[PDB]
Amino acid sequence: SLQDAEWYWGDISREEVNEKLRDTADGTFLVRDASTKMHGDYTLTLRKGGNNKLIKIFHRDGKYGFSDPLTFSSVVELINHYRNESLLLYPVSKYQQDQNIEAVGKKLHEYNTQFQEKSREYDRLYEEYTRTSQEIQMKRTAIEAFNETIKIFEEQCQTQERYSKEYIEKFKREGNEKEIQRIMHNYDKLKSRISEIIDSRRRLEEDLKKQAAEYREIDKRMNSIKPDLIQLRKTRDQYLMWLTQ
Amino acid sequence: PPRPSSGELWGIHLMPPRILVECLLPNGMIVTLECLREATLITIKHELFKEARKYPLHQLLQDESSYIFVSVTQEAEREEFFDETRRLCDLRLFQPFLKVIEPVGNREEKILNREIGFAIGMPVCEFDMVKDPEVQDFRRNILNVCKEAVDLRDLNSPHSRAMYVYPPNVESSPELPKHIYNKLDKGQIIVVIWVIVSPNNDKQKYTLKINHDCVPEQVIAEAIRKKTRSMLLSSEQLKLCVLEYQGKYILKVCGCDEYFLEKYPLSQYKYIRSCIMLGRMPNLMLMAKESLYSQLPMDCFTMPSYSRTSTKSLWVINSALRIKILCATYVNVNIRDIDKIYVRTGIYHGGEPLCDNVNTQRVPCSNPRWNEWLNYDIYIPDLPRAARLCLSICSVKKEEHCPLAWGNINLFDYTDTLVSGKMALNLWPVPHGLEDLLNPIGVTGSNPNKETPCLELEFDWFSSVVKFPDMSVIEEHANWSVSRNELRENDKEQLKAISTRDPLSEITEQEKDFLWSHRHYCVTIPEILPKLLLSVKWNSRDEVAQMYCLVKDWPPIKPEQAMELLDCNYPDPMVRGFAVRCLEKYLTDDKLSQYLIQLVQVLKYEQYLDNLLVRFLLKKALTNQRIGHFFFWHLKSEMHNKTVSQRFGLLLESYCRACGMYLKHLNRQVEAMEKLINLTDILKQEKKDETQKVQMKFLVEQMRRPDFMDALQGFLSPLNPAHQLGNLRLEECRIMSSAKRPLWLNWENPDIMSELLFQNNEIIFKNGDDLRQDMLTLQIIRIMENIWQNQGLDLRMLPYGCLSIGDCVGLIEVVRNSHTIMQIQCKGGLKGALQFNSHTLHQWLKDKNKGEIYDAAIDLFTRSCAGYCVATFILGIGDRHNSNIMVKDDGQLFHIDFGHFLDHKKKKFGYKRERVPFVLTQDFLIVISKGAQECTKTREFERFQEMCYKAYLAIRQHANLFINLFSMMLGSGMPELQSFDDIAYIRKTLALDKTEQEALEYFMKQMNDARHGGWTTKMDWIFHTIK
Ligand SMILES: C[C@H](Nc1ccc2c(c1)OCCn1cc(N3C(=O)OC[C@H]3C(F)F)nc1-2)C(N)=O
Ligand SMILES: Cc1c([C@@H](NC(=O)Nc2cnc(N)nc2)C(F)(F)F)oc2c(F)cc(F)cc12
Repeated sequence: SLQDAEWYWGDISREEVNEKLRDTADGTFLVRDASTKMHGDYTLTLRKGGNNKLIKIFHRDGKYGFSDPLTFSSVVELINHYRNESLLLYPVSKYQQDQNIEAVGKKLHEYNTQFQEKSREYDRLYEEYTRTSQEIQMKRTAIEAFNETIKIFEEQCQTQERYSKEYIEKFKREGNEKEIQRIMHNYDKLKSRISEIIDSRRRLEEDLKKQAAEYREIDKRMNSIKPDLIQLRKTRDQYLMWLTQ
Repeated sequence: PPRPSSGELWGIHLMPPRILVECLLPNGMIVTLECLREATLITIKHELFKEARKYPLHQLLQDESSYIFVSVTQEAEREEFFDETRRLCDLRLFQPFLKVIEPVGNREEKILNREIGFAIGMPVCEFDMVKDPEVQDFRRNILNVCKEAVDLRDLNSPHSRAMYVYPPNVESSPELPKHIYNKLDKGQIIVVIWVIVSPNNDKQKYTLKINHDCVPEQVIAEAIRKKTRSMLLSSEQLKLCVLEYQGKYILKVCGCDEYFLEKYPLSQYKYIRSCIMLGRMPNLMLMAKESLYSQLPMDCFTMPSYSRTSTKSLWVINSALRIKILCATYVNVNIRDIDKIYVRTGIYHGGEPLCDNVNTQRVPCSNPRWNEWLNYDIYIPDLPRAARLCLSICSVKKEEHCPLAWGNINLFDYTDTLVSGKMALNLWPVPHGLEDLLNPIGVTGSNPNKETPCLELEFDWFSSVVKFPDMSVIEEHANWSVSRNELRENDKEQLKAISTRDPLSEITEQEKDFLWSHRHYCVTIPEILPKLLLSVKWNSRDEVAQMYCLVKDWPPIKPEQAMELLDCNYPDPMVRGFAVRCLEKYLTDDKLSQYLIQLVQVLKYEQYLDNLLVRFLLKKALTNQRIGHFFFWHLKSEMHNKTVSQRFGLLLESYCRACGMYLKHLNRQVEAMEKLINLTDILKQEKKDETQKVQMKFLVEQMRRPDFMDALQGFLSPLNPAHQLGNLRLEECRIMSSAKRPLWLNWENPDIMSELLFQNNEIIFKNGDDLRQDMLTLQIIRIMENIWQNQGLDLRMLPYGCLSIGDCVGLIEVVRNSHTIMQIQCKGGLKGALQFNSHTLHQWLKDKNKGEIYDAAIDLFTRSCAGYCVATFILGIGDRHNSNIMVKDDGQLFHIDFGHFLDHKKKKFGYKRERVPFVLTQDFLIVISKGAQECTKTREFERFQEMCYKAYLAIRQHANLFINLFSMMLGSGMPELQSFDDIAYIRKTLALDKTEQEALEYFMKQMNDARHGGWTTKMDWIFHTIK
C-alpha cells in the first residue's frame, strides 16, 4: 500500500526534497525511489538536527530493512513500525492540501495573475533599490572628496594669512593702498570660493540624507511584500498539484 | 574607495576641449587658468608660473622645479602628482583645481605607492587606516612569501629572471599522442630559424629537419652546425665549437614574446605541438642570451614602511556553547503588516549545521532588544576549527518567515583564539532571491558599510584567553579515542564503487558509517578521502581528532582530485592544508594556469586573510609572470565588489609590491582599459539614442585625440601578455552589430617578424554583459579538448580568449578568417529564398579548400563538429543558431557567445523545464558526407558517430573533474551557479546513475533521435513562420 501512502513521493529530485524541508526543522520525513536501475529499493529522508539525512531501505529475499535484521515484510510496515517506536514525527503529505474542477481551475488563474503582478512590483522595487544603493555609495565618497578639497583650501588660507601678513604691514607703512586692495581682492576670491564648495558639500549632504530615507522606505516596501510573495507562490503551487489529481 | 565611473571629472565623462582650473599657488594666491583637457602637468605648471608673476606676492615664488602639484582625486584622496608627464584628463580629478606645494618625504617610495594604488583600484593609504590587526598582520607577514619569491628570481639570475618574465609555454606531458606523432615525417619536424643580420633588419633563414623531442639547445646546436658546415673545422673542432656556443643563444617564437628558455623537448612547447597538429612550419628566431638579458631590468624589492596573560585549551572548558543577543540598532520594516522580529542563529561547519538552530524570543519591530542567552546543542570541546556563527534578523507574518539582514562570525579568530566578550556586527542585506532564514555560504565578517543594522553580541568569558589546542594535543587525544573494522569481500567491492562515485552522488547514512568504520582500510584507496570526510561527524571532538591524524599521514592524491577538497564542502583547515600540499608538490604551472579561475575563487571560502592557499598562489604568481598576469586580472576584475574589495585588494597590493617591472606594464593595461570603459560608457549612456553613423563619427574623433592615442598604443594584450599591441589601426576599429554594441579594435603587431604570425591583432571590447559565464564555458571547452587530445581522440575545439576585467566589462579574442553560418549563407548567393540552401555551407568550404586540401578541410570540419556536438550536449548549450556558430576558411567549426544558454532553464509556470535536446543540422551532415544526399547512412557519418561516442565517454570518465570545477565556482557571484542543483543537469547528460554501456546506449538514443529532430521545416530564416 505504498501508492496510497501520503509520504511516498514517486521520483522527485534531491532539489525538491531540500526545498520541501526548510521551516520544518525537527523530525519531518518522506520516502522516494533510490534509482531507476534498483526500482525495488527506496530511500527515506529524515530531518534530524538540521541536516536532511538519507537512509536507504534495502530489498533482498522479499523482506525490507536498514541493517542485517530485515524484520519487516513491506516498506509501509517498515515506516509504520518506526512511528510506533518513537511513541519520526511529521510526514510530508502530497494529498493534504486544504484551500469542484471548474472553481479550482478559475481561481488558479486568479492566484497566478495576482502573483505575477506582485512579482513585477518586486522587480521594479529591486531595480530602484540597487540604483539607490549605488548612488548612495557615490554620494558618500563625493562627501569625503569635498571634505579633503575644503581641507586643502583651508590650508591655502592659512598659507596666505602667513605670507601676506608681512607684505600687508609693509604696504600699510608705505601708504600703498593699491597693493593692499589687490591682495584683499585675491583673498576675498579664495574665501568666496570656499563658501561655494561648502554650499555644494552641504547641498549633497541633504541629497544623501533624503536618498538614505528613500532607500530605507524601498527596503520597507520590499520586506513587507516579500512574505506576501512567498505565501502566494505556495498557494498557487498547491492549486496546481490538486488540479493534476 | 575605488572610482564609481571612469570619467575625467566627477559626474562628467569627458572634459570640454578647454577647461578653467583653479590653481592654488604656494605664496597663498589663487589663479584661475584656462588649460587644454590633454595638456601635461609640465605645460600646465609652466603656463601657471608665467601667469603667476602677474598676480601679487610673485617675489615669494621659487623655480617651477622646486614645486609639485596636488589635488583631490575621484577616489577622495590627496594625490601628489610626481609624474608630471601626465595629461589633465588622465589625472582623475574630483573637481578642476591644483595646489602647488613644496614636495615632502621619500619621493621614490611615494611614486611606487601611487603605481600600486592605481593598479589595485583603491589608494594604498586606505589599507593604512584599517585598524583590524588581522589586516595589518596579513600585510606584514605576507611579505615573507614576497621576499622568498623574489629571492628565487635572483637565485641563478639572469636566467632565473628571464624564466620568471618569459616562462616556457609548455604542455604538462612530453608524450605526444599517436595522432600527433603520426603527423611527423618519420618522427622529425622541419623548423625555420631566423636571424637579424644588418641594423635595417636584413633577415636570414635556416631550414632544419630535427627530431621532435630536441631540447631548444639541440635546435641551436643543429643551427650552429649548418652555419659552420663549410669552415674546414675538424669533427673534434666542430663538436667543441657547438658545445661552447649552443648555450650562448635562445629561441623565440616569430611574431610574439614567447621564448624557449627551458630544457623541455621542442614538441612539449605548446607553439610547436600546435604547429605539428595544424601542419604549419614553426618559425623561431635565434638571438644571443645577452640580447634578452640586457632587456631585463633588475627591479629590487624594497621593503615598505608598513613592514615595520594566561591561556586555557578549548578542551579544558567542559561546558555548553552560549551566545547572548543584546540588541539591534534599527531594522528597515513597516510596523503595520509585519508583526514582530527575532534573531535566528545557528552554528555551522561550512553549509552543514553542527546542531539544531536556536532563535531568540519575538519582540516588536520598533524596539529590537533581546538580552537573551542562547544555548546550543553542542559542547565547547566539540567545536571544530572551522566552526562559525551564522545569524540573521527575521520577520513574522499558517505563518510566513522572511530574512531582513544577515551576518556570520568565525567563532575562532586568525590566532586560534575563541571569540570572547562584547562585539558589534554590522549586518549585510539579503541577496536577491534568497528565501533561506540564514545565509551560511555568505561572507563571514562585519559589513564595512557602517550605515547598516548593527547587532550587538556577547560571548562568554572563561577566566583566561581560550585558544584552540595544538596538533600535539589533538594527536594524543586521537590515540585515547581508539582505546575505547571486521571486513568482508563485499566491503572492498563497496569501497571501490563509492570512491568512483561523482561528488554530487547521494551518500546514505549507512554508507557514511560504513566509510568511517573502515577508515583505516580507506588509506589503501586514497581517492575516497572526499567521501570519508563527509562521513566524519564534525560536531564530535573524538572523530575530528582521529580524522586529523589520518589526514596528517594520508598519501598524496592527483591535483585534479585535491581541488575538490578546496570547495565549500570542505572548510576544515587540516583538509584544506592537505589539498594545498598536493597542489604544491604535484600541480604543474600548465595545470595551475588552466584551473586558475577556480583556484582564485576558492580563496573567498578561506576564513582568514593569511593561509596556505593564498601563500601558495601568490608564490606562483610572483615566480611565473604568465600565472601572475591572470592572477592580477582575475582579482582586479572583482575589485568593484565591496564583499571582496579588502581581501583581493590586500592580496593585489602584496602582488604589486614584489611583481617587479611588470607593475609598470599592468598600469599601462589598466590605463588603456579605463579609457575604453569611459569611451564606451558615453556611447552606452548619453550617446545611446544617436545613429550608428553618428556614434562612429564620435568614436573616430575621440580615438584620434592625443590622450587616447598615447594610452591605447604600445601596451601588452590583457588576453595574452605574449602579444604586444602597437599602433592602433583606426580605420579598422568599429562598433559591432551585436548585443550591448561591443567595440572591435585592431592593432599592428610591433614584432620584428610579425609577418610570420599575424600582422594585426584584433580584440572585441564588450561593456554591459557579464563575461564570467563565457569565461567558464570556454575554460570547460579547452579542458574537454585537452582530455580528448591527451587520450588520442583528435577532436579540435576553438576555446578563443575571453577575460572579464571589471563589472560586466571584458575582452574577447577575434578568430581570424572565420564567419557565422548566416554570414556564409549570405556571402554565397541567396536571391531572397526564405529557406537557406542546406548545401551552401559545403559549397563555401569546397571553394575555400580546392583540390588536395579538400579532404583535409572536411576531416577538420568533422573532427571539430563532432566535439562541439558532444560539448554542447553535455553542458546543455541549447541556444545554438546560424548566427552563434562559426566556421574557419580551413573548415574548423566552433561556437561563440555562451552567456545566454541558461536563461530559460528556470521552468516557472509549467514550461516542462525546456530540456536541451541533442540536435545536428542537415547542413553539417552534408559537409561531413562530402555532398551526399543520403548523408545519414554514409561511411563518413559512421565514423562521425564513432567520434562522438568515444568523446562522450572520455568526458564521462573524467565527470568528477567537471563537477569539481563547477563546485568550486559556486562561491563566485555568478547567479547561474549558486547551488549544487545548478550542476545536477550534467549528471543527466553524462548518465552517472547508469553503467558505462547503459550511458553509451543513452547517448546513442539521444543522437539517433537528433536525426529525426533535424527536420527541414518549411519556414523563413528571418522570423521563423510556418504556413
Ligand atoms: C569579421 C568577424 N570576425 C569575428 C567576429 C566575431 C567573433 C570572432 C570573429 O571571433 C570569434 C570570437 N567571437 C565571439 C563573439 N561574440 C561573443 O562571444 O558574444 C557575441 C559576439 C560579440 F562579442 F561580438 N564574436 C566573435 C565576422 N566574422 O563577422
Ligand atoms: C550551470 C551551468 C551548467 C550546467 N548546464 C545546464 O544547466 N544546461 C542547461 C539545462 N537545461 C536548460 N534549459 N538550459 C541549460 C551543467 F553543464 F553544469 F550541467 O553549465 C554551465 C557552463 F558550461 C558554464 C557556466 F558558467 C555555468 C553552467
